[PDB]
Amino acid sequence: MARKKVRPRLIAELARRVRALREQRERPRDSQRYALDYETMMRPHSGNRLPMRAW
Amino acid sequence: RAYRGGHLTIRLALGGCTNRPFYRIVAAHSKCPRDGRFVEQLGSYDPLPNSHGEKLVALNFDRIRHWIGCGAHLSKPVEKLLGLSGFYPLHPMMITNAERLRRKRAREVLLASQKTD
Amino acid sequence: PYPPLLRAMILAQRQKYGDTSTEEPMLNLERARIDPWDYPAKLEAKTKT
Amino acid sequence: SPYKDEPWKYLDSEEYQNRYGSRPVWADYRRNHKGGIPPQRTRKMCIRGNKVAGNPCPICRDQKLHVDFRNVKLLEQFVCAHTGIIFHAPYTGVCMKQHKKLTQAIQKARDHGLLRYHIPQVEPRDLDFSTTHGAVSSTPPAPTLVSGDPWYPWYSWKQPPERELSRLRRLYQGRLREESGPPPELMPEV
Amino acid sequence: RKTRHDPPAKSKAGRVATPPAVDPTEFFVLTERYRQYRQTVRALRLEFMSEVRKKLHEARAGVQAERKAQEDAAEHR
Amino acid sequence: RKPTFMDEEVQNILIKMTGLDLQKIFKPALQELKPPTYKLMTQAQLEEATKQAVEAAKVRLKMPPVLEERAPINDVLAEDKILEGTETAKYVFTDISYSIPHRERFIVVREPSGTLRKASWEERDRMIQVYFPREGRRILTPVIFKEENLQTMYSQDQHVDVLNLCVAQFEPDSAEYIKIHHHTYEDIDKCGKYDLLRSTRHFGGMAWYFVNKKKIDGLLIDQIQRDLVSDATSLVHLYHILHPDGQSAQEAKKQGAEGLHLIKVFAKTEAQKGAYIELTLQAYQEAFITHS
Amino acid sequence: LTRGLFLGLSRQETHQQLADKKSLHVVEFREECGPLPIVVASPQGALRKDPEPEDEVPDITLDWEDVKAAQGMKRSVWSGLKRAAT
Amino acid sequence: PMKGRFPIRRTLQYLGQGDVVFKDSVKVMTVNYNTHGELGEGARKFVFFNIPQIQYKNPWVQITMFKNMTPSPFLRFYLDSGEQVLVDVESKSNKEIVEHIRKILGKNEETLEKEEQEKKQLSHPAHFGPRKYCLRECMCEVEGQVPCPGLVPLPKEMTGKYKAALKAT
RNA sequence: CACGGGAAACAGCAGUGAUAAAAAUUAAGCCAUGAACGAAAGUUUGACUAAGUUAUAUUAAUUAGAGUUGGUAAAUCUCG
RNA sequence: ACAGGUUUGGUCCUGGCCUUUCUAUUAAUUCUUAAUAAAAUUACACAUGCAAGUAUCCGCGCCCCGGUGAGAAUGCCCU
Ligand SMILES: [Mg+2]
Ligand SMILES: [Mg+2]
Ligand SMILES: [Mg+2]
Ligand SMILES: [Mg+2]
Ligand SMILES: [Mg+2]
Ligand SMILES: [Mg+2]
Ligand SMILES: [Mg+2]
Ligand SMILES: [Mg+2]
Ligand SMILES: [Mg+2]
Ligand SMILES: [Mg+2]
Ligand SMILES: [Mg+2]
Ligand SMILES: [Mg+2]
Ligand SMILES: [Mg+2]
Ligand SMILES: [Mg+2]
Ligand SMILES: [Mg+2]
Ligand SMILES: [Mg+2]
Ligand SMILES: [Mg+2]
Ligand SMILES: [Zn+2]
Ligand SMILES: [Zn+2]
Repeated sequence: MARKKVRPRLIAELARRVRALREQRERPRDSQRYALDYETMMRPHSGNRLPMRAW
Repeated sequence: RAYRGGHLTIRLALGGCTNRPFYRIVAAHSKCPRDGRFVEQLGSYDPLPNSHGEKLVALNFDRIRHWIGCGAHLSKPVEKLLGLSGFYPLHPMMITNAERLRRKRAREVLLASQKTD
Repeated sequence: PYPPLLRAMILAQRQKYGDTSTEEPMLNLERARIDPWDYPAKLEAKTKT
Repeated sequence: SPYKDEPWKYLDSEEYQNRYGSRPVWADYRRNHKGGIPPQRTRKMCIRGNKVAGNPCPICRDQKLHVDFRNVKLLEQFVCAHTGIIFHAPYTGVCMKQHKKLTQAIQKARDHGLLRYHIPQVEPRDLDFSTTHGAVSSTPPAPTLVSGDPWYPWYSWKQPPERELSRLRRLYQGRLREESGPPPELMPEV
Repeated sequence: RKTRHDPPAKSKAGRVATPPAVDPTEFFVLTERYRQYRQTVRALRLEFMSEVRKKLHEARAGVQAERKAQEDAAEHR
Repeated sequence: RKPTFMDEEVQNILIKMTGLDLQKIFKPALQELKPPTYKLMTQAQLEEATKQAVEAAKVRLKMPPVLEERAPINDVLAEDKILEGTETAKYVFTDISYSIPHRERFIVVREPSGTLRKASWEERDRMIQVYFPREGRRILTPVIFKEENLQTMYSQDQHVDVLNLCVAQFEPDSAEYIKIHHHTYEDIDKCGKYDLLRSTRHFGGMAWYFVNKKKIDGLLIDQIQRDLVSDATSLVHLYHILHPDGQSAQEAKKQGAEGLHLIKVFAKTEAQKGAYIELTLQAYQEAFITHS
Repeated sequence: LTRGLFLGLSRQETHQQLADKKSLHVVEFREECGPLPIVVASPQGALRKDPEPEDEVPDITLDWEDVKAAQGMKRSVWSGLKRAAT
Repeated sequence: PMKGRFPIRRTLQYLGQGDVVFKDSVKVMTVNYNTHGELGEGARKFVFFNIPQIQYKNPWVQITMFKNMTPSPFLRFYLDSGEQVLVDVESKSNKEIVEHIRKILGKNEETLEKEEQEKKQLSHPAHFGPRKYCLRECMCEVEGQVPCPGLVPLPKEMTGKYKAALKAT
């Protein structure tokens, strides 16, 4: 809240902007995203493994 | 404290002392600690059977249905309690576990008359 | 049917206000319709009204 | 002590009367301590096994005194006359053990009415007493109950269609378990 | 509990959950039970939401609320 | 139109027979004391304070209700055979809502047998106590009401205190409340101890009991030896109200009986001991007429 | 201390003395006896018909100690202490 | 409290026992009085005795005094609507002023009792918790129930230790 | 503050160095409550439950040792 | 505070210091067994193990619980 001496945090804004930008620019093509390794049953992108029942 | 998300819920807080459990039925935010802050106290449930062989449950029915009416969510054990009371239909899982229990008694009956032989 | 206690509460509640009708209290499931889990959910963001 | 079963006897005896007079049992006893203000709770217990400790209490110095719920003439001394409250242990000077003993005794005694205390006038619990309301009075049994049926159709176990069972069997294949039939009606014991 | 940024264990690494044995009969029965039960309770829940609509509207814009308002205004003048 | 304990007739008769004794009504109580207060009054202000005190003592005198016994509650709300062996104990469900009257709360019980029934009376009261405790009630029924302890308390003549315990502990329409009030009345009758309840709020109780049980002997005799005959005649009057058709009440209509003569009427026709009544009436009449 | 004490106690004004100088009944209200007006002293001689002037707000010297006691601002660890009998 | 002219009016009791409670329409009460004149007397005693009582029970209402502006004593009340109540207090007694104000914008004893009734239904008897908010903490302390093992140690069977040492063997 | 930069993080449970007058298990379970996810049976959870350790505190008994003896302030004799 | 000791050859006054009560940590000396509660030098550095997954793929969860009191006169109560 408001205390009369409160400091102006600048970098708080900078990091928001920059993160949103690097998010939009590096936003993954779903071609590589859902790409799947059929031997290991493992996503390269997320490092996630698929549930046993879906094999 | 400020949270990101999560819903209103009716659950059991666990009060008690080691080996002697006790529960405060409670309407609380979901993301807050079990025994912690709550919105409103609803009832109490004492699991240990007393002098008369009763488990005491207390339900503030008016307030309970006020909150259900605001879309609060129930815990599986609160569901089981209401159902037992008859304020909700039996929870399917109560019924099923009952059946399983019956079949266990059956197979132990047969195993008993098989071992006796 | 209403569940056993709730039915009792409603019965007694209408006896108190002088409504004698013994017509059974009934719970209306028309709006309780829910789609099975297989039914696909819409990915489209909701317009707030 | 010879008295035992009849403790009250010792209070009417001539040696009691001789020893204590009409004063209370504790009137002449003084607790020994380090300064102006005594320690806020008395010595724990003044007899450990065979050893009787120092300058013993009013109650434990005279072994013929018995604390029961029964002798009111003894217990009466440890309650205020006017205020009907029990003296704290320092006031009298009894040891904590006997003070607790006393408290419990005076309790039992009041609970058998052998000793007097204040019973307030209280109203009745209810404003208007009417046995009319549904809660207390019999309800018109639901049409499910009269017949002998389960309150809902689905409390009862109903055998599934074979097409559906086979369908499941296809879905969960190899992860399957032994199919189970109807549940036994009533549950037997050991 | 762990955090978004706390790397998973090395043992848990090559492991994914193993689902339980399915008893087809009991399981079907159960699914029906749940569908019904949830229907009933959805009904009940709607019943109660309505009750709250009523009570709120009644203790806001209802009869005696207006009586209070008018009477107090008049007393005041 | 069978006369009831709350009928203005019977209320006025009993209020009258009770009597206001301001020294017994307001009696030093064993509670924690605080130093007294002093004010300076006229004769006027003193009379006013006394009259206020009297009105207060009226409220202190308000009779605890008398009710006939309540009917046992047996109602099954449901039977679920499926739950049968699932629990060893019973669940007891108490609606607790701050608005609801305690005679209207729902108290439900799931048994091990699976049936969901309404709670019995005693269970119900015990339960209400648990969740809405009010001082003077123990949940477990106190030892003092066993016959032994009760007899002990009658021998120290605490009868007032017993009645008060009882009013706090049990419920006026209960089985125990009625059992204990009647057993107590019975004991003040066996011993002739009636004056113990005199300026008590409990007087009309044994009045209404003795009228309906048709023992007025002891209470008439007592009332006359205390040199209160206005009360003895109010009492026979009451007896007549609650037994409109009976030989005494009818003969009092025939002979057109004045109060003292009314007591004579009753002495002749109905009362079990006419010897003591006539003798005491004799002694009172003669001795009083010669003294004043 | 003992001079002061005896002086003080000597100068007590009895209820009868008070009754007589004001010429009224002095009436004692116990708390345990309720509203019942115990009459302690009566003015031998002729009682007034005149009520005492009612002072809405009295002017009395107050001791800050008693006021502090009444309002629960005395927190001293030495005051509540359990002591032996008189 | 010793210092002061009428020390009893600095006591919590005296402040409590004054009864006026404004309606919620009242925001500002302004007193205007004089330091002299016989007529003004009552108003002065009002400022001396009751203003403290009043304020204490209406802590959110700005009260403001002005001395020797007008030839005559008065109160003015400023309400939320913009309405302005003007009360001429002239030869009126201290008491009469308090009563007349209580009459105009007070709260009926009915109102006050309803309010305090809504505040006393706030702490429910059947709940459990910290001594501050509740009558009981555990249910360990209700008569028929199972007692806090910190008092009466449990039968060995109900102990989890015993159950575990049983299942092990 | 965290784009960047020092640099490579237990102020999660246990542990350990250092440091301080200051010293709990590198333990067992998800059986109960809670939480996450699942349509669901259910799975996971060092939250927690039940245990381990410790005179820190209460209580209960199986347990006797400490301090003090000029006055305040209960209690002393003979030697050095 | 129900107070007590101590200024002086002595008395009174004024005025400090201390005693008597209650709790917690640590230490010394002593220590039999249970139960319950509580567990605390360190915002210094950390070996090893574990603390977040579920789920027919998407998704949804992942300092929420738990930890700590470093910082800030922060802030309490209330719009
Ligand atoms: Mg995933
Ligand atoms: Mg605990
Ligand atoms: Mg940072
Ligand atoms: Mg650690
Ligand atoms: Mg971390
Ligand atoms: Mg170390
Ligand atoms: Mg430590
Ligand atoms: Mg060590
Ligand atoms: Mg779990
Ligand atoms: Mg689980
Ligand atoms: Mg584990
Ligand atoms: Mg000097
Ligand atoms: Mg000297
Ligand atoms: Mg000094
Ligand atoms: Mg240590
Ligand atoms: Mg925290
Ligand atoms: Mg700073
Ligand atoms: Zn002793
Ligand atoms: Zn407990």
